[PDB]
This record gives sequence, structure tokens and C-alpha cells, in this order.
Amino acid sequence: PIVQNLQGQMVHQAISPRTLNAWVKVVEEKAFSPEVIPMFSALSEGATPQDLNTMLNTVGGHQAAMQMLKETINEEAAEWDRLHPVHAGPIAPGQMREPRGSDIAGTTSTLQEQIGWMTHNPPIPVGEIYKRWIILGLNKIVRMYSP
Amino acid sequence: PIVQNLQGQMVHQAISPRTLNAWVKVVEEKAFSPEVIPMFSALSEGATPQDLNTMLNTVGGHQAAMQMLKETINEEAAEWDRLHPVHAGPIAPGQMREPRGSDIAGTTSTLQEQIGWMTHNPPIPVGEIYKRWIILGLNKIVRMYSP
Amino acid sequence: PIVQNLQGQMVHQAISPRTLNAWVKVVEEKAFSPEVIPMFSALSEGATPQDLNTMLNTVGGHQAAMQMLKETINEEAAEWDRLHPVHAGPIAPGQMREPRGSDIAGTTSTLQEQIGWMTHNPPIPVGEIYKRWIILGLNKIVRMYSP
Amino acid sequence: TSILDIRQGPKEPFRDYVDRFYKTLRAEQASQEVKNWMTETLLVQNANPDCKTILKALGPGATLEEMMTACQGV
Amino acid sequence: TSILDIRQGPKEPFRDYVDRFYKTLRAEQASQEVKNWMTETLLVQNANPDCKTILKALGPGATLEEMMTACQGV
Amino acid sequence: TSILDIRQGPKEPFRDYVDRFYKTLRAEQASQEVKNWMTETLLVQNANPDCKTILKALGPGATLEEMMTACQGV
Repeated sequence: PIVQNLQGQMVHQAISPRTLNAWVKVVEEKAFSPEVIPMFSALSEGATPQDLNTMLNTVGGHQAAMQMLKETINEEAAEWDRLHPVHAGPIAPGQMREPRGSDIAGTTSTLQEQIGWMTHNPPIPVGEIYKRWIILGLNKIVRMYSP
Repeated sequence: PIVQNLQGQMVHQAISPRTLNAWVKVVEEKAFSPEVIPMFSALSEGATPQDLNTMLNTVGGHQAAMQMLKETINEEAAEWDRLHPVHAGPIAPGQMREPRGSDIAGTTSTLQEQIGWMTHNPPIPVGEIYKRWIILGLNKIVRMYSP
Repeated sequence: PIVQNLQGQMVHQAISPRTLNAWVKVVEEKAFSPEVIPMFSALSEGATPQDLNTMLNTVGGHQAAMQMLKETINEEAAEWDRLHPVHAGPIAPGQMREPRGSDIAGTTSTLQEQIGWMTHNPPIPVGEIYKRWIILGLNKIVRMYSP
Repeated sequence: TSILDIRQGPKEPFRDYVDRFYKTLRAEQASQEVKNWMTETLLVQNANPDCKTILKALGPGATLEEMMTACQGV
Repeated sequence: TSILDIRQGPKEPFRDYVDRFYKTLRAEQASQEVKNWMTETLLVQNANPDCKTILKALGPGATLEEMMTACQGV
Repeated sequence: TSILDIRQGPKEPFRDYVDRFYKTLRAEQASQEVKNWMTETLLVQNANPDCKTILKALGPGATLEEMMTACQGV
């Protein structure tokens, strides 16, 4: 995640193993139950896309759901690209590039790039955009997996 | 691992016992399952070659796989040496030596040497080169150990 | 152990209880298995002789092995004294004394003395000398305790 | 176990089968296009006659929630 | 137990035997060259007749994934 | 399971039923106004005759502690 250091700057720090394991354990115990979404939300505080793929990729089991989510993440990403067209002409030397759906999904962007966008002024909340897609896709799952 | 200190420099710090034990426990529980690879990747964040041999050497069980991996690590290392020839003439006093496959595997290099390469400017990502060999060799294993 | 403080000096800090207990638990679970040696090596990072006797003395069980090790430690120590004779004439006021096998084994030296040797410039690696004796004696045990 | 060996039982819920499929698909490393081909093809083909019948009625263009709710009583 | 005493059962999968071999090989401390000699030699020699037959057909130059997939039905 | 399928048993305490209701209501995502409509309507409607009778005597304007204490002996 990207956290504030004592000095008063935003720097990246790694997520903790008993945080990781707590994510694992939630999924083990409460599967598709709604409490998973606030839980997720708390444990995703200050998290990167990269950390969010890590969390999704580290799941075991419920592979039908994991595939449905993936496909929702790509749909929501396809929709990001649709709604926000690429911008006019070449990229400025003085500036950094606008993200695509795949940069938001973490796929085409690097960590330093993910830190550029979030730490820069104005900052862009690529975590929160992926977060809604995850929560939206979580609703899809919850609604389906209701019996 | 080599971590950033509060002062704003990169220094080595030792890996934690409940990190070690978490590595052990993953292997105990999920054996050759694919979730082992993201898991590995997270727990290998900022790790040295030396720490990576420590993790491989501390395995118990699955010795056929452990040997297949070793032999993959040496093949990938042999390939490093092939692709990157040694450089022209004697080593400069002002400079430090280029790595070989065995320095990447941690074998011929010392820790201070592993810290020289990574902390120096430009830095060389000898962790990430070994990491791909580990992940590649993990694919070999996963594909074989599928039933 | 002797660790580096934030200020940038080497100072002694005590070893942790869940480190101690992790040493205990390894021995409980994996007895004479080879994974014990890398494991030992990691948990002995930056350790003193004094801490190494603490770890050996806190063992319960496997007393035949513990005696074989002791006797290996004394043999290796006797050998240290043989190979390295005492030096010419009286000890200088400006200098500190050279170690013997028993100082390496921690027996005849005090902690402050163990910190003098390691922290001083040049430093002498009395941990690493005892460490080889421990590892050597670990090989003896492993080879015997193979069935 | 190979992906071709993944098949739906005569009494096995589709759901339990689809889980098995994307687990084994999860251990296949092929290009995405090939894995798309496997999805639309092999899944239905090794599905049981009763559900297979059901899935033929959904036509093409169908998505996983609709397949999964379609073969629920079977 | 000594490395010479490691042998494959008449019904034991090779796989379970190869695991036993590199565990015991893991408790041998000999030079690498000697341990290479042990690998190509002793493993096949104490392998069962049915797999032994199989392994003779792989010829030399063979690697562990190919040996391990070669004696799978045996 | 759908919200319409939530009903009170003939021997089931209302309390255990009301818990089931706001759990299933917890998985409905509808506008608050609709969910208010569901609250005053469906809860009583699928309540058992003995408690249903009781709840009719509370009249309208009633709140959950009073409903929950009202159908306690039933």
C-alpha cells in the first residue's frame, strides 16, 4: 500500500503477512457472505491495484465466482476505456500519461507508475475506481450466490 | 531482505520467524497448488538470493520436485552465463564486477556483494532474475503435478 | 545478539521469546532433520557465543546427541588453541587480548568482551567460528542419526 | 488430470462441474484466445444430457450467471 | 537407513520412490560428481522390473519430468 | 432464496423469523422506500396465524421491540 511516512510524505510499504492471512481466513470462513464487502473495504485501505490483483490471485477455491469477477473487472475496464477516450496529440515531457482500464486493473501499469498517479498533484483515485468494480462484481456474486 | 530505513537509505534487515513459518505453513498446506506462486511473490518482496536459497533449503518433503527445481535453477543459471558473456579485459578499481548465473543463484556471491549490486546506481535486479527462474520452475512443477 | 541501532552503531539487544520458542519448536518437531541447519543459521544471524550456549543449554531431550555435540565443540575448540598459539610477550594496554577456543565457546569470555572483539576494528568473527563447529557437529549427528 | 478428462456426472450439479472446470483451466497456461475457445466449447460438450439440452436452448451469447441459473434444477 | 537400501516396491509408484531417493540423497553429504553418479546409477538399478524396462527405453540424456511421466502407468 | 420465500413456521418463534427477514432484506439492494414497503407488508403477511392474529391487534404505527415482545408467548 501507499502510506504516509513520519517525515510527512506518501511512500509505498508492503502489506503485512497476518493482514494477508486475515484476508485468506475471511474468505475461508464467510465465503460469499455480505460481511466480506466492508471487511474487504477496511483491509483495502490505501491499497494499490497491484495489491488488489495479489489479493484476487491468492484466492483458492470458488473458481466459478473468481472467473465471473475477472470477466466483470474486464467489462468495467472496457467501459472505462469507452467512457474516457485517449487524449489529444502526443504525451507532454512535463507530464505523465493518462491511465486506461488495464492501468486501473494494474495490468499495464508498473508500481512506480501507480505511485506517480496517486501521489502526484492532483492525484487520481485508480484504487477507488477498481474498488467500485470489485464491490459491483461482489454484488453480482452475492446476488447469484443467494439460494 | 533489503528494505528502506527511516533515514532514507536502503539497508539489509533479517526476515521474520512468523514470515519464515508462514512460508513453511503455505507449503505444508497447499503443496504444489497455483496459489503458492502469488503467495511466494508477496513473501519474496525485497528478498535477496541468499534469502531465496534459505526458503528453498528450509523445505521438507517433495524432494523429487525440489530436485527438479534445483536442476531448473542451474539450467536457467547456465543460460544466464551463455547469453551474457564475461566483459572485456580486467575489472576496474572504480567499479564492481558483473554477476554470473551462480552470483544470481547466490552461490558465488556474498551478501555485501548482493547489497552492492541492488543498492548501487544503476541497480541490477538479480532477485527478479532468480524470481522468474523460480516462477518458471514453479510452472514446470505445477504442470507436472497436475493429475 | 549484536545488532545495528538507528544512530548507526552496533549495540547488543536481547533475543526475543517467540524467537526462543521458535528454536524450541523446530527441535521438537524436526529433531535431527537437515532443515534444522539452515533454520539454525537464520535464527543465529547476529548471535553471540553466549546466545549460542543459551540455545544449546535450553534443549530438552536427545541427550546422547547433546553430549556428542559438546564433545565436538571442545574438540574443535582444542583444535583452535592448537592451530593458533598464544602471541609474543605481555598484552598491550592499548589493545585487547586475542581469544582462545574457550572464549569462542563463550566460556572464558564475558559479553562485553564478546562485543569488544566483534564491534572493534578489525572485527573478529568468533560467532562464525563457533557456527562452523556447530554445523560440523550437526553433520556428525545427521550422519549418525540417519537410519 | 487433463482438461479433456473434466466431465459432468449424471447426478452432479453443473455448478460443481463449472468449479472443477475453472480450477483445471486455472492450471492451464495457454493463450487467452485458446482458453476462450475451451470455454465455449469443452464446458458444454462434457456437460450431462439433461443440462446439455438446457444449454442448447440458451443459444450463443450466453453468460455464466445465466448458464448457472439455467441448469439449477437439473 | 543407507542409500543402497533404498529400492522400489513391486506395486510402489516410481514417484513415491523418487521422493524417497532425493530425501536420502538429501542426507548424503558426498561431492556433487559422486552424487551425479548415484543419480544416474542407483535410481534405475533399484527401480522395479516393469518400470526398469520403461526407463531402459528412454535411453540416456533423460530428465526427471520425462522419467516421472514415463513410469506413471506402471 | 428469494424474500417472498421467507415465511414463519407453525411452531417457529417470530423472533427467529424476523432475524431471517432482515438477513434476506440485508441481501436485497432496492430503494429504501421499497424496502419500507416490504417491512410493513411482507413480514406480517408471512407471519403464522397465531402471531398474525396478535400483530393485527397491535394496529399500525407499531415498532420492532413492541412486535417482538408482542409475539413472545406464541
